[PDB]
Amino acid sequence: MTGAVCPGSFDPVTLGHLDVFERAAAQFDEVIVAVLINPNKAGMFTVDERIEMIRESTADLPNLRVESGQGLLVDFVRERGLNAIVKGLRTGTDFEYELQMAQMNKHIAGVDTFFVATAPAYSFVSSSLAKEVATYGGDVSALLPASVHQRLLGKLR
Amino acid sequence: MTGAVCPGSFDPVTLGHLDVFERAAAQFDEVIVAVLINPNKAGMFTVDERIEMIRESTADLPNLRVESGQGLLVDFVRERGLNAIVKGLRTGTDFEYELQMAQMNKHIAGVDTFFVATAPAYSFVSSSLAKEVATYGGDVSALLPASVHQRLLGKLR
Amino acid sequence: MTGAVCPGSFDPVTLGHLDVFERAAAQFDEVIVAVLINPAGMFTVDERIEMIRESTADLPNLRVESGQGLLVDFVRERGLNAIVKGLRTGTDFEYELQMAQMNKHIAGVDTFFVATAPAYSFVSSSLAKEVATYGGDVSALLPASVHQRLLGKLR
Amino acid sequence: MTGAVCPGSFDPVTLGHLDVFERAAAQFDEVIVAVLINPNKAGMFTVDERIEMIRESTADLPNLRVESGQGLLVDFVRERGLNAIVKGLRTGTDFEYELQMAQMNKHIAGVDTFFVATAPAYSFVSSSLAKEVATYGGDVSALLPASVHQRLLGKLR
Amino acid sequence: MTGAVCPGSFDPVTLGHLDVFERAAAQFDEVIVAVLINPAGMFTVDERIEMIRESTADLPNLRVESGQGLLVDFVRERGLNAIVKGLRTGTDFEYELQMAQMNKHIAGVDTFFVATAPAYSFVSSSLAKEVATYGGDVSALLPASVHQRLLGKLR
Amino acid sequence: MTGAVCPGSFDPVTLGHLDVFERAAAQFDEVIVAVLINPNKAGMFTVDERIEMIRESTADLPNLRVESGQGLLVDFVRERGLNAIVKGLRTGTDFEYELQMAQMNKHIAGVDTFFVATAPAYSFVSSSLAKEVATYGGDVSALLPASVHQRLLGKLR
Ligand SMILES: N#Cc1c(N)cccc1-c1cn(CCC(=O)O)c2ccccc12
Ligand SMILES: N#Cc1c(N)cccc1-c1cn(CCC(=O)O)c2ccccc12
Ligand SMILES: N#Cc1c(N)cccc1-c1cn(CCC(=O)O)c2ccccc12
Ligand SMILES: N#Cc1c(N)cccc1-c1cn(CCC(=O)O)c2ccccc12
Ligand SMILES: N#Cc1c(N)cccc1-c1cn(CCC(=O)O)c2ccccc12
Ligand SMILES: N#Cc1c(N)cccc1-c1cn(CCC(=O)O)c2ccccc12
Repeated sequence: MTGAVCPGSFDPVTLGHLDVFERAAAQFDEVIVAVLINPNKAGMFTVDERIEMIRESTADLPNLRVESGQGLLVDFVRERGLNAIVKGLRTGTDFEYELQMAQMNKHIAGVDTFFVATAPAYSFVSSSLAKEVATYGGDVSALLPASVHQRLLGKLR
Repeated sequence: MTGAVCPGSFDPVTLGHLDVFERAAAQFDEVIVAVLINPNKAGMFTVDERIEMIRESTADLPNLRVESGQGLLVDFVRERGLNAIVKGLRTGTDFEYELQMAQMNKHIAGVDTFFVATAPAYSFVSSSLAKEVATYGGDVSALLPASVHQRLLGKLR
Repeated sequence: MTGAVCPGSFDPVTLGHLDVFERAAAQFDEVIVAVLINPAGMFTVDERIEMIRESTADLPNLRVESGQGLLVDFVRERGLNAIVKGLRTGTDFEYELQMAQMNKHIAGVDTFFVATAPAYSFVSSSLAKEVATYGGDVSALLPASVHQRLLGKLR
Repeated sequence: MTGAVCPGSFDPVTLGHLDVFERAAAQFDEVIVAVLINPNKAGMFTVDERIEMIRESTADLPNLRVESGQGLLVDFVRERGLNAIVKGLRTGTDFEYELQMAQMNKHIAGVDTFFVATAPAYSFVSSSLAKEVATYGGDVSALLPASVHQRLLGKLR
Repeated sequence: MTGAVCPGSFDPVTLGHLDVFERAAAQFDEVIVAVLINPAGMFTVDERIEMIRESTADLPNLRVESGQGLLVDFVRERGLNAIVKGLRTGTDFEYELQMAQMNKHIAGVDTFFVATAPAYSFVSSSLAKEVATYGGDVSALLPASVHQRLLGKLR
Repeated sequence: MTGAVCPGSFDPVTLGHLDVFERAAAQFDEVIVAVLINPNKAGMFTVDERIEMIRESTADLPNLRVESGQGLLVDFVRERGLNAIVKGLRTGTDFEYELQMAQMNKHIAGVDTFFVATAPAYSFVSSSLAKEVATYGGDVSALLPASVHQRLLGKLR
């Protein structure tokens, strides 16, 4: 039984995220996408909206499921019988930040972290920049799943 | 079912390598350590020596095996019915270099790459620096497995 | 007719910015400095524009405008499709590469970068204001005009 | 004669900080740990608490003392007749940021800065990440000196 | 009359290089690609020049020359004082920043950088030759012309 | 008795190096510049020529001396009763490389390493790029001490 948790805000999920989901699900028996609820910074979409968008985008991934996440990530992972985190990286600076989190998580709970490199096409894509561009009328449709873009237009009106 | 190839020169294997082997073996059903040889440049250790040093320090990992090869890594991977590479990284610069290799490998063969962050204790450990230090009589005993240190001193004398 | 937009907050413009303006102006027929209305800084947009105008008088082919909304819209609505910006660090490059690739994707607008002059490697609007606030001498890092205005803003 | 100031928020002091204090004290005749306070943003610990935690874990360093301050660091340094700052770095990004600060400080006041590389064991340790992990109940006991860990748990409760 | 020199070994030219050539040509009146005679590669300087010429036919304001000696001399002896180059990584930026600052110091020649297209982030002449040598398909990373020539060089 | 060894090829010494020498000598009781002899890569200047150029450039630094260095650096340091290395850094990548060497040197011998950031004016200066530029007729006179530039012109004819 191999498996990993894929944590993030996914506010909203982008094609960069989806590519990582697919690639994780291709190699692990089970993937759990954890949608992290931050009571301090409530973004654009509610946690349930985010989960709904990820489920529509990952309909063809039967070994991937989506749940809301709260509290300490390594607790979330271990309570579900798993011992691994998986995440995508775009830049060296991403790696620096995530290496520090990864080493902390392994230190405090023995949970390991696996990274994959971004697909070239999505190296500049992020939820925050996509939202910003869309807010000022820019076309981010090629960067988001179809379901997401429609929902995004709805929020902006 | 799940499986990954862990590639390198391993000339010689270090504790940093072994940590990554152990962590990969804990997460994939099988791991193949691929000792990749350039047939036109010998290292310090012969291929048989490299493999023996790895085997002697991985005896407790039942789902790990060690094989040598040359040429395209993605051919080594695919001929074994696998589709994943696993590698450790120490720095953001390592990430930039390995990201380019991973994106090339996925492009030409559809093979994916998973990275793990170095254990903190081994952030400064490399085969090349260990050999250089040992060449001038520095004590690298704590950085190498027992199967390696004295063999190394033997080469140097 | 070649041209480029040089975007930033410029709060206030420093000698580092000015060096980039001069270097852009030397290579493009037309340069527009876009002062980004980002509505919480020290100077008003109009104050920033004036300070830039004062220190770029020797550059005949440069003008200064306030900017709001999508930068790529600002650029294209003025008939251009190049952005020019200075970089100090590889980290700056990473951040700016993402914006550059986004801007090219959504609008076909390209971005050209120049490396900082060695002398201005440590100069930023934020650090200059911070040091000046606690009484440090930043006169050698700002246009003579800007330096007087900064003193006034603090008193 | 020789002396340096080691500046920071130390909110709270970690083992990574203490390692740098010890290493600085071994190389300069005197070291002053400067607890720098922003009078408009409180941290987790009061200045007196911060200083007490540092003192309790530096009792074996006879040439180290601890003082608080605010405003320009170079004024703190020069008013004590010193001309050097000493700081630890974990990453190349830390270096880029601290290089800009060091060059500014030498420009405005002629004060120089000396950097040391983190101990490998503490590469992932920061006050902020330790507080964040502890807030959600993660075990950070091995990352903080005895003078700190339980005081921290006390704040969080 | 604006212009820039785009220097490199181009052994061989890739789609990553070509993208930069096209983007430079769109913003400067004149672009000169300088093929650096570095006298040990795969193609001769003349072969490299021809391959570049073949794939830049649609760019009226671009020409290709061999280059030797100081780049800043090459640039200034042709009446220009700008270099243009592409970057993939922050590490590229660090390396190139040092050359750029050196070149500005010794000769007053400026350097403009552009960010790689996302699609070509992993593309280099060296990696393309290496993969092709061991039998990998790099046809999507090279100009159609160049790709045929590379196959020939290996057989 | 504070002190440090400043190691390098110094082939030839540049104003970037000299700035670091001056700043080290301003803070340590004793500085020893170690001119590293590499039997594999013999550069432009002999070790004795390099030592001579450094001595002329550091004539006003009475607590700095210059010696040839061979073999393991931490042995060189410790045999002279010192326990510290000092070096200058220009970029984050410099820091990455040197952090690894620094951690190795502290691991194998307990010798510490202190870094300073380059002066802004010399951030692009290196011996190798200076030699290359000068070789093809470029003016590197503002980047080198006077004595060095004269000697450099001599070698190029
Ligand atoms: N966007 C994006 C992206 C991309 N374009 C390419 C590669 C990875 C990602 C990625 C970013 N994050 C963090 C953002 C968040 O937490 O919502 C992830 C979290 C988990 C898995 C993947 C990602
Ligand atoms: N040494 C080291 C090391 C470390 N200390 C920490 C983290 C990863 C590694 C590591 C380096 N390589 C390069 C190949 C080679 O060295 O021969 C790997 C290949 C596979 C798995 C791990 C590593
Ligand atoms: N300060 C500084 C600086 C420097 N010292 C050297 C090189 C470039 C710059 C630079 C920074 N920014 C962003 C800050 C802002 O948005 O105002 C620029 C925006 C446009 C052009 C140049 C810069
Ligand atoms: N934590 C940590 C740490 C570490 N684990 C390793 C290396 C240096 C440090 C370190 C961070 N800071 C920032 C200031 C602060 O945190 O309050 C310093 C200030 C002075 C000396 C050392 C450090
Ligand atoms: N390959 C590649 C590439 C890419 N895929 C994306 C962006 C830039 C480049 C690029 C690399 N170099 C240096 C290699 C050489 O000297 O031949 C350039 C020189 C000039 C212009 C562009 C490049
Ligand atoms: N050149 C240069 C330089 C600069 N411009 C600014 C800051 C530091 C240096 C510097 C480089 N190295 C390594 C090169 C060598 O070993 O010869 C040093 C070794 C010791 C002390 C300083 C340096």
